Amino acid sequence: VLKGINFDRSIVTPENEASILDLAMQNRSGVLDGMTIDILNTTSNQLALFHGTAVLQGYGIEITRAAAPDVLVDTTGQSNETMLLCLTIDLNQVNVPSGTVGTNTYAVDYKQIRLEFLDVPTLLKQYWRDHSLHDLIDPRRVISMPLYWITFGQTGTTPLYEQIKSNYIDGGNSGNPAYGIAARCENFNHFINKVAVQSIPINGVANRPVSSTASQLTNYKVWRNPYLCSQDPRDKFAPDNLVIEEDGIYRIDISGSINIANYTFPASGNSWRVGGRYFQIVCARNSSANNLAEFGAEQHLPPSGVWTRRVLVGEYTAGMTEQAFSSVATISLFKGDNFFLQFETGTNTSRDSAYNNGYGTSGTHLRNFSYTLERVGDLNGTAYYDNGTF
Amino acid sequence: VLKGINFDRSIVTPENEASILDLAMQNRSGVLDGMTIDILNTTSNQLALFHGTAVLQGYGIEITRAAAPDVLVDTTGQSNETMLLCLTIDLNQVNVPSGTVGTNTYAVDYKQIRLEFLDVPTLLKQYWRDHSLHDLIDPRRVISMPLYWITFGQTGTTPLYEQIKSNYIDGGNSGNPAYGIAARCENFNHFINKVAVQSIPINGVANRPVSSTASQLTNYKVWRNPYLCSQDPRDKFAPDNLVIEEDGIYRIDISGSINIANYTFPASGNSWRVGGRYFQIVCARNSSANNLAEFGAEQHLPPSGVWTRRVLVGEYTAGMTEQAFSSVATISLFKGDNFFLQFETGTNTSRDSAYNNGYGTSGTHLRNFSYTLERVGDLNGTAYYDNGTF
Amino acid sequence: VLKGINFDRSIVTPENEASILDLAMQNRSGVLDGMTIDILNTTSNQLALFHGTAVLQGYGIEITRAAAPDVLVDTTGQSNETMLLCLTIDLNQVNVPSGTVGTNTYAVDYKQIRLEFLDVPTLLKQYWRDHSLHDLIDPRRVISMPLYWITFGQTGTTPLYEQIKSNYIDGGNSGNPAYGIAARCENFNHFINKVAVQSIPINGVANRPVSSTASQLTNYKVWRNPYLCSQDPRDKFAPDNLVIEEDGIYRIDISGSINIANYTFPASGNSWRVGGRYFQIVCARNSSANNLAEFGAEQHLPPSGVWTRRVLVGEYTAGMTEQAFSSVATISLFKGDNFFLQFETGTNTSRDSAYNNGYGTSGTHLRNFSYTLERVGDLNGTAYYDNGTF
Ligand SMILES: CC(=O)N[C@@H]1[C@@H](O)[C@H](O)[C@@H](CO)O[C@@H]1O
Ligand SMILES: CC(=O)N[C@@H]1[C@@H](O)[C@H](O)[C@@H](CO)O[C@@H]1O
Ligand SMILES: CC(=O)N[C@@H]1[C@@H](O)[C@H](O)[C@@H](CO)O[C@@H]1O
Ligand SMILES: CC(=O)N[C@@H]1[C@@H](O)[C@H](O)[C@@H](CO)O[C@H]1O
Ligand SMILES: CC(=O)N[C@@H]1[C@@H](O)[C@H](O)[C@@H](CO)O[C@H]1O
Ligand SMILES: CC(=O)N[C@@H]1[C@@H](O)[C@H](O)[C@@H](CO)O[C@H]1O
Ligand SMILES: [Zn+2]
Ligand SMILES: [Zn+2]
Ligand SMILES: [Zn+2]
Ligand SMILES: [Zn+2]
Ligand SMILES: [Zn+2]
Ligand SMILES: [Zn+2]
Ligand SMILES: [Zn+2]
Repeated sequence: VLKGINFDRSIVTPENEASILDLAMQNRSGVLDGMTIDILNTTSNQLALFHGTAVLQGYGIEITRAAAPDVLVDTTGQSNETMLLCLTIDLNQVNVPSGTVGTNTYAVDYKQIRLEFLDVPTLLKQYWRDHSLHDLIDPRRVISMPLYWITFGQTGTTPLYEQIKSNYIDGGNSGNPAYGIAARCENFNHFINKVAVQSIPINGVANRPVSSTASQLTNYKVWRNPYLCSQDPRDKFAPDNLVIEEDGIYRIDISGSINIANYTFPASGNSWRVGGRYFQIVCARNSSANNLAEFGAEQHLPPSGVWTRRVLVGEYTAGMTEQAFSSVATISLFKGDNFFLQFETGTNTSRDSAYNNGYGTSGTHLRNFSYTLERVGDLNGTAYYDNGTF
Repeated sequence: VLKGINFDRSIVTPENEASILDLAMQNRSGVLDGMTIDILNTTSNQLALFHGTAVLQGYGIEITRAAAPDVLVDTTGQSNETMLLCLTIDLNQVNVPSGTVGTNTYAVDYKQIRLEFLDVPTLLKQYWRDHSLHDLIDPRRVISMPLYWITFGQTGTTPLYEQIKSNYIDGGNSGNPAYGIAARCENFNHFINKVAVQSIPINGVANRPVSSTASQLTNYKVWRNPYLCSQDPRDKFAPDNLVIEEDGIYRIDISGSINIANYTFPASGNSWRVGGRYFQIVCARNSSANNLAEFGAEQHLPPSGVWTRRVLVGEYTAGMTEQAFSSVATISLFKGDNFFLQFETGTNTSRDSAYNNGYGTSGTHLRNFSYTLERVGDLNGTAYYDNGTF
Repeated sequence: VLKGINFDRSIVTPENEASILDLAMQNRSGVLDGMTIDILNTTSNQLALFHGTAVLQGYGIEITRAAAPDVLVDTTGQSNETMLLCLTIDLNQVNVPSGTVGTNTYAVDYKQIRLEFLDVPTLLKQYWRDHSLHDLIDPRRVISMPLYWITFGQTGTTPLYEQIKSNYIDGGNSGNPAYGIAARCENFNHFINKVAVQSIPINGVANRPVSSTASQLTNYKVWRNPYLCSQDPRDKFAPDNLVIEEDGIYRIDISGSINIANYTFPASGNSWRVGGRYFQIVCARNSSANNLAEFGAEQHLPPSGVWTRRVLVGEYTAGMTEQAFSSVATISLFKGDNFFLQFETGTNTSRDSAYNNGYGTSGTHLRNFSYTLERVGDLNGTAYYDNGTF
């Protein structure tokens, strides 16, 4: 029959308002405030956390403050292991109320909520990002959110910790928690290597032209939303590749210029004309490597016929010292994918190459280059096949 | 007086939490999951639907599963007619509770909710997209959401069906249901016809240059959000025009290049100089044709002085074989409008035309062309006059 | 201990569902409908307002309609003063219920809600944009929203009024109230002054080339979201500068062309070659002037090392009459900042300048220029340092 949830005679239940809050959170779970480690109250038998608020699949969880320590987690028996400190909801448990709403003594022992240590495979099997209490096909009764990597040493020592920032709704994303900017950078200058195909380093280090003969590796300002993307964990690809953490339709914006651009000089033999040199800037996705996503999670497989390379800018050098470009595209990206940008040109400097024979500031380079990568759409349901291949 | 809705002494009512959920849905109604046709349980007297959840102006509606058929709709008396299967809320009806919250026997016969067949004019007069239960000026008591076009044949046959995808929040738009991408495509190549003004086909078929003498009509990947736009229903305009289904401020992104671009060759007579040829890429809106929107709904009239054409790219060919371009603009668009892109240049190939005299790959063409159209703002209230004219 | 807010045994309270609605409003407070001044029912002793709905930090407030006047505010004692008409929540007050939910006589005198006159410093000390009832560090019990500037004259006269549009969620922003477009314009043409550095007027008046010898100040269509930005209040900077009203990561899109672009003519002395002229289009932020934000509010100080200028387009003129450009960047902006766009080139017209020696349509100018400024991210928490410097 046709059931009303929110109507005059309806009883509005707890799964109901939690389903509403989840919708209001754009189906994102995470710590809204606090819940960071309290090292001062952390011993070799206990792990302390500060007060705060989290939302886990629409269920509001609070660590209350008083007097500190705001909360204590038992670390007895944990040694020489890397574990995940998790906030878990277990709907098989019973919340025990006591006292009364008549006197001012009503309290609940929320046994459905736990702060616990899990290993990586156990967390993954019940991770909120892959499984749901509200799921249609495979509904779960137990769901977790990892807060910290906790590395326990020998018996009698305090452990080492690393915050799981993808699970904290810290800042930059309030209002649109599941979307917004994935990555962005300030303008940078990057020397073009004398090769046909090369990646443009988008992870905060560029090969900056500094003199007429030299370039040097130089940091530039970059930001990444850890919920959406991360720098590649393999050092070979760390300067260039992002790992996508969340499926979706993403917008890629690029702008900059090609400085000291090569071209065939106008001479009597070519009827005093500039001989343009072809170049292209491409964005690329690659999913050949599995388990690149956070916790080594299984990648989300793309639909059959998915794109791998897309031309953002494709043209010839125009005979000017510096030529600007700009491009905006929407592209599908999948959890576990690598994403990168490439500069492509010919290798014959006297015939087809956009680059010259110089080095540093005397050599062809990208100048004032910047990008923004933003999540603008999801790939749930039918969108996976209809929108996911490009 | 000043009334509190959510305060300590307030009674939080059913219209209240439904007004809250509607706000949380960005004022969009639609099926959240399931509610698709069940052909196996569909006869000549009954129409079956699978279980699911919908939100209609903040009211949560559920079709419950058990044992199937999840729900049955009486089709007796319906023959040789095209009807709309609708989910309707009727606040004039009474929801009948039975049993008690003390025993575990509390139930409700939700007479305020109906699954019914309506003709197009009846649905339009009570369509959620144009009328509201929460409306300020004209509050309604009955509101509907169309789910399927149902075409009944002769008495004794099962009917034909077509899903109304604009009313299903399927995928791509979760989190931002009333906004996001309206249309997008992968890069395509399109031959420039030897005319002053022509539309660029944005609907999935381009005239692709394939040889030195020929081009051929070729499909390219395209996606449209049916809630925001649709391909023009008239075959004359189907390759080029979109029909806007929702008022708003939209962002249009375009990028690509003009390949085999024409220019006056540098000769002794012109002092060995390239004679550039002017071209422009424009986006256009046209509202002369009424009833192009879904169901033949009345178009939303634009404010006095509304734009019709906007230059995205306006420049000269630079003497290169291929020249890239990019542009981003925000534009106002109205339900019922046609939206299209045009390429504009002179017609004299030896004087003012950006195109040459060649055909296929030897002729001037758009290369690596793509676009994204996205809804970024609404046109409610004062914005209609202040933001709606451009 | 671990407390559940939304669980089976939880009591869902009034601060709770107000915290939920605030989250659903993207932490924006404002009038959702009505609440505009009623001049017909306004005397020298009373100020009338029409019915409507507002949300103040998740608390729903309603002015009920009946018979009008929908509400009356006592103006006795107010004279020769500019005041702010404010809607205030005071949690120190007691809401007085009467009657019963058994009979149909339950009513509340909401003493926690006031419509009052405050001076600018008092409103600022309890303004919802800077302080919160739900605040972590400094929780408040009293919070206000300014609705109108009210200027009272001599005793016996009706006052003058000006709506505070930043506090009305009127239109353009429903669905994403705290984000969306900040400013946008239609295409305009603007004469380039014969100077090294100049601002591009983004506030609705351009110096339009009209003849071969003259340009004239001409209005063009522009829109600003008053919640996000405003035209500079100082006349010296009014044609060019925006004042940012809300911290965040903003997206700036620009497009247009440089028409009648200057270049060194190809002659036998330069081997029949175009001598390109460097130019750049930059966006800029400046926070040297305090109190530019609405009500003269204190500016939000940017993190150490914040950017001030960013190149959007940097290249040489290519020897064409008209050359197009486009650029998209994300930038951090702070409440109280000035934001503007600049055109930068050399001043020697025979050597390094992108501009020529002509005037009006015979002189170098921006053609088909437009922009969109959009709020795309916040700068709360860690994002302030990680994302706020660029
Ligand atoms: C299995 C493996 O290491 N594959 C890598 C892939 O991860 C990476 O994205 C790509 C970059 O060009 O190179 C290889 O394909
Ligand atoms: C009444 C009618 O058919 N008008 C059409 C309009 O629908 C369409 O948008 C336009 C395309 O250029 O051509 C005409 O104006
Ligand atoms: C204190 C003062 O008036 N400073 C102004 C600043 O407000 C403005 O943004 C800038 C524009 O270039 O000029 C000055 O710096
Ligand atoms: C041919 C090519 O693209 N080579 C890239 C190189 O530019 C990049 O620096 C390196 C690390 O990402 O990976 C290679 O695959
Ligand atoms: C002069 C002009 O713009 N002609 C267009 C044509 O390019 C387009 O293919 C056709 C169908 O959309 O409609 C015409 O109006
Ligand atoms: C050198 C420079 O940038 N001058 C600008 C000028 O172009 C602008 O018209 C005026 C008002 O905004 O402010 C000046 O600072
Ligand atoms: Zn649910
Ligand atoms: Zn996953
Ligand atoms: Zn956006
Ligand atoms: Zn309502
Ligand atoms: Zn309509
Ligand atoms: Zn709160
Ligand atoms: Zn402030």
